[PDB]
Amino acid sequence: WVKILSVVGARPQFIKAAAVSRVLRASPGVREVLVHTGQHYDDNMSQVFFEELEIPDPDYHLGIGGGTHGQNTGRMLEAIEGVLLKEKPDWVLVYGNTDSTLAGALAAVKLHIPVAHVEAGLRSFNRRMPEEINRILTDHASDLLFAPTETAVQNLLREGIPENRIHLVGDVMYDAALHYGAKAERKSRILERLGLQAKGYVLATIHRAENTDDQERLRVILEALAEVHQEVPVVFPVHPRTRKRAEAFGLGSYLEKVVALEPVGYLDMVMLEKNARLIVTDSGGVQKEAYFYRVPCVTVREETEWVELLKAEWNYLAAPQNAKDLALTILHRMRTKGVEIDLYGDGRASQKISDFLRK
Amino acid sequence: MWVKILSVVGARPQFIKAAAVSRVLRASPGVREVLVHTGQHYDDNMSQVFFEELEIPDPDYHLGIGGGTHGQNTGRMLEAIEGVLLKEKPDWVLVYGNTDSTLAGALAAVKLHIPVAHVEAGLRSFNRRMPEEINRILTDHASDLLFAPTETAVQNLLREGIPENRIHLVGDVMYDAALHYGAKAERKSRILERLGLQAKGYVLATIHRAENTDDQERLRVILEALAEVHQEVPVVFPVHPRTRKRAEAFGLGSYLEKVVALEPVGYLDMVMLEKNARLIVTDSGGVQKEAYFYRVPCVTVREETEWVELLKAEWNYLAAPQNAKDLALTILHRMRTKGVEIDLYGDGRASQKISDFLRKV
Ligand SMILES: [Cl-]
Ligand code: NA
Repeated sequence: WVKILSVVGARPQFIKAAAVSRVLRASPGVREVLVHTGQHYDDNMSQVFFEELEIPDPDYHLGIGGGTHGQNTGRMLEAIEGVLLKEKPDWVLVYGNTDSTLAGALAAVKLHIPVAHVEAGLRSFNRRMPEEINRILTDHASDLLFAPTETAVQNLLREGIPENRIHLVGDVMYDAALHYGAKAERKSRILERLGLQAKGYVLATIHRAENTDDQERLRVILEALAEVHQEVPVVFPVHPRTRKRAEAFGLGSYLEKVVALEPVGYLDMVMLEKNARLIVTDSGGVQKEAYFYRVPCVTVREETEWVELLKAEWNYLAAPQNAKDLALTILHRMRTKGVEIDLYGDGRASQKISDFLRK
Repeated sequence: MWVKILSVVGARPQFIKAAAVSRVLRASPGVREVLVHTGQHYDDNMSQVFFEELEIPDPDYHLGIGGGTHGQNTGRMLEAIEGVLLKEKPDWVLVYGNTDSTLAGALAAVKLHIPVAHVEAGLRSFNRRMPEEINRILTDHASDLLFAPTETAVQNLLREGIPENRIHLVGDVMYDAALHYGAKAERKSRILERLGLQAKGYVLATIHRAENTDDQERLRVILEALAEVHQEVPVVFPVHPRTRKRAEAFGLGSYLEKVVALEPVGYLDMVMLEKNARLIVTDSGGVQKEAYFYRVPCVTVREETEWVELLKAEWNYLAAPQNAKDLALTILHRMRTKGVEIDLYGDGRASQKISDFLRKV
């Protein structure tokens, strides 16, 4: 009764598509096609990703990437269009806001194949921010806009997109975090290995240039974390670049003052996030995950894209100026929680999307 | 110091718009220009006549792309245009009209953070399945500056959240061009002498579209009507040899005998005939605009036009070809009408206004 073709580029997009698929594959009368724009990866770490996160095997890998925006986008546009002319789907789903997303939407729309944009209406309002142009043009190219927030809805209305193409469904990444959260609790040994209890540690990740490329900020961070560790163990899966910078700056020994690890796989990282007493991070994605698992977050930046998390008191900016102050900030936010309300849907965004598709 | 302004063009109407802008840019200190054509160089006779008569410069680049699907053409043009932008490093990219070339140019530039100005911004049919509608929308939302032809286009842009400070009402550079080529036609074209015609002593017909040329009922209505008009006032009908044979085939060749049926004429000869006609009968959107520019009443043999403003100012009139008697009467009646004396598409100096805005910023 309906053929639904998903275009995905980067890993976040596979995760969103997998969540939607978990609903679509339960729907009798839906045929699904998964088009990956990039290459297959045979490496062990990659195979584990697809397997442990239950990602469907793509029907296509177009192999495109490594070039400029114009080469990657233009080749994807032609190649995706080739697939659409063979598969003739009733719907094309595009996800996130990369060049793959835009290429998928532009390929479909000129063939008059209805396009639905999963994660529509996000705006930085900075036309030069990486994904801002992709966000705007994907949204204006699409037939259905699945917004994660009311702010995104309003963003879309403001640009003259009509209300009847806009549907507030929430963030499928919340759905995915609940699914992987349950699976981690079943499968992950990371807390057993480290000898840690649920709610008995702080998780830290640091990888942004603003922190890792400044000798002074990185010293402040690492010293602050070493001080926090004395009170509550600090688990710090250190990004390899962060490690490299620490070592070059002569800051290596501080990592010996916390539980410093090599990066861990996805399910192990979910297990650490959901069971942390608090998360300290400069990652935008990790800030959202903290909220999804109702774990207080301290963001070691002077700003964040997710102001809604600050307003809801789940997240808290802590610029790394002084090690004592940062440590004390973290220790204090450890005993806070934010507003128990939903910012990004109820974890069932996937069913709401499917409902508008299976019509 | 100076600005490098690179123009992307992909269809003949874009060449005309860019040349009009360029006639101003090249007289203005502090500008270097680069012209990129997405398609091929041609050496047939009619193409050479296009470039020579309409004063179109040979592009600095011909990307040689065309003839494929939307995805093929657009995707290849996007990569190929970007290549040129990385070499030329312009300060501004200008894109024109609303074709796949336009969009490819805008998208190539915007991801390099090269300012884009869209000439002919804000047009909307409000039907996202009309040919160029997605192109219009996406080009508009990709652009840094929007050069709107009408107040309507300005409102369309504001209604999609584009702020007033990026929208400039300049008019339609096609009007500038029509005045340029009109003056040139009056200096150079001898077509009226050649035909023994007097200015305002004839009707011009041009029938281009398949909905008409390929349906024997509609084509008969048109040619039967014209042959009727011809008994009161000469009808000049430059007919493509295709459309001529299509008419011979449907059995209508005696009608082409009655009127002054011609082989295709050159561009300036057509301009000369248009501007000096008592009335123009056409199914071409472009000709409908030229009729208005030259203040010649127009009758459009279709059930619709996009250019509704011409209908509402009474310069144009829809007469779908269902009834030869009534079509002939409509022509005879409308050839003694005029529209409302109003400028719909600017003052004929849209090019100067674009140039002034670009050179300022
Ligand atoms: Cl993504
Ligand atoms: Na609640």
